Amino acid sequence: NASVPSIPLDVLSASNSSSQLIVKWNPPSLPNGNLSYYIVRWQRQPQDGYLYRHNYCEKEEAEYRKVFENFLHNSIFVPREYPFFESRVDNKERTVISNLRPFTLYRIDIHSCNHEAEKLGCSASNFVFARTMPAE
Amino acid sequence: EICGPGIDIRNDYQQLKRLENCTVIEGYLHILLISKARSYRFPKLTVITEYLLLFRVAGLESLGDLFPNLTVIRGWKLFYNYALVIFEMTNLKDIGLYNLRNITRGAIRIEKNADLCYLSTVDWSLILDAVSNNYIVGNKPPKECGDLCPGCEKTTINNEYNYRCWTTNRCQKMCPSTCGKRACTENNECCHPECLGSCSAPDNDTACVACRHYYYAGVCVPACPPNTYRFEGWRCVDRDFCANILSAESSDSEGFVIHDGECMQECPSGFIRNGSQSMYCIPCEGPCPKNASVPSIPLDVLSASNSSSQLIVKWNPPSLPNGNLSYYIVRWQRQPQDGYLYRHNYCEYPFFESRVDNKERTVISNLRPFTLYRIDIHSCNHEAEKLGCSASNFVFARTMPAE
Repeated sequence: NASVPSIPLDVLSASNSSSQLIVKWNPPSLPNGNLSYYIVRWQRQPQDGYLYRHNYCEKEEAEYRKVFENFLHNSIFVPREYPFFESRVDNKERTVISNLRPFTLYRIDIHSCNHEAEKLGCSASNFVFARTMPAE
Repeated sequence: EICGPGIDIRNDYQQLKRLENCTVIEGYLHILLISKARSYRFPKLTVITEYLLLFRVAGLESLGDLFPNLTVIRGWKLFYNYALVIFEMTNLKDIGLYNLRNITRGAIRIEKNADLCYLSTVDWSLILDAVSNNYIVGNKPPKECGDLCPGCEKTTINNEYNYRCWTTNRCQKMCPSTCGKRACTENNECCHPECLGSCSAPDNDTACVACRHYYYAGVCVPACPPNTYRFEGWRCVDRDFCANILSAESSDSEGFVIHDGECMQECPSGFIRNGSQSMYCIPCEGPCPKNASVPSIPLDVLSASNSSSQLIVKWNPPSLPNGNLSYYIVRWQRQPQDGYLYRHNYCEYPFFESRVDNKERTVISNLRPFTLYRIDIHSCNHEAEKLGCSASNFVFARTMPAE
C-alpha cells in the first residue's frame, strides 16, 4: 500500500538579507512514494505577548510479538492571526522567500508530499523558526 | 455475575455490551481489533483474576471512560509474566482508571500508545510489587506529553519526587500508614486485613470490594474451610462443586481434581489421581507411569532478628562461584547509630569472624539488643585460601530491642 510521506528531514533555514529568507531541508526519511513536491508555509508571528507594555529603560520477545501477529493474520488490511504566505516546492529541499518584515519572526511550516498525496493527502509538517535580517 | 470461563472480545463495541451484567471475570480478558462508529462505562466490573490484554482498540480516549471501578487484577496467571498488556492504543490519552487499587502478581508492559499521557504520573509501587519488571516503550514521549497532576499527592518516584495522577481530575488514590500494608476506604478509613483494595466500609470483611487471600459467602478469608478447597487462586469451592466440574473438553478431559487443598484442572507433575480417575491426586513414588578464581561475593545475604541479643541470617550462592563453594566465612561489625542526630536534645568496634559449614544460614548471639550491626560475609572457594577470599556481600541488620 502507498502511504503518507514522512515529514521533511533536517529542516534548516537562514536569512541572507533583510526582507528575505532562505530555507533548506532534507528529503523525508520514508517517501513511501515519489515525492511530487514539498509545500512550505510561513506566517508573520506577533512579537511575544506582554513585553510591549513594560518600560525596560536470553530474550524471547519475538515469539511474544508473533502472538499479536497471529491474531492479525486472521484479518486482512487493504487500502482501496497574521496571514500566511504560501508556496509549493517544485524540486529542491530549498526555496527563497522575500519582502518579509525586517527583524520580524516568522513561522515556517514544511510538508513533504508524494505522488499519492493527491489521493492520500500530503505529509504532516516538519518545521523550524528563523528571523529575518533587520532593515539595514 | 461470575462471567467466564474466558472472554475474547473483538471487532465491535456493540459486542462489548456482554459486560453489562459482569462484575467478576473468571479467566483472561482479550480485547482485539475494535473500531468504533461512543462513550462506554462498565463500573460493574471490579476484579479480574489473571491478566488483561487490549490490542488496537480504536475509539477510546481514556480508560476512565470504560472501567473506572476496576479495582484489582490478581494476575494469578500471567501473559509471559505480564499481568497487563496495552498495545498500539492509538488515541488513548490517559489512564483514568482511578479506583485501581492493586495489581497483585505480574509485571506491566506498555507499548506503542503514541498518544498516552499520564505515563509516569502513577506510582506503580503502590499498586503492584516488582515494578522493576515493567516494560514501557514507544508511548507518547513524556518530555513532550508534558504530564500534569492537580495540586494531590507525591512520592519519591525513582530519583525524583513528583505528584502522582491517573488523569488531570483523578490521582492515584492511596492509604495512610495507619492502614499501610492494609487497604483503605476513600476517607483513609482502614479496610479489613482480609480485604483487598477499596472498601465500601472500613475494617469489615463483609464490606470488601476484594479479598487479598480468598472470598467465601461474602467473607474474605485466609484459607478454605475444611469441606472447601482452593479454586483458581481466589475463592473456595466445595467437594461437590468440582464434582460438577468436568474440565475443558479435550483428549485429556477429566473432572477437576483436589490436591494440597486446591481444586485444579489436573494433578501437578509427580502426582496422579487416586484409583479410577478419582477426585483427589496422590503422589507417585518414583516416576509416574505414562583454574579457580576469586569468588563473587555471596548473593542475597539477608538477615533479621526474632529476639533481643540474637540474629537470624540467610543468603544465596554467589553470582560467580568460580569454583566449588567449600564454605562461607561470616564477619560482623557494629555500626554506630547515625552520625549527627545524637547532638540535639529534641525534648573501633571489633569484627567477629566465623566459618560456615554448609547452609546459607547461620545464627549469631550475645548481641546488644537494638544495636545496629554490620555483617560482613566473605565467600571463599577451595583456592581462596591461596587466592584470597571473596569480597563481601553485606547487609546491615538490627537485633530485636530490649523492652
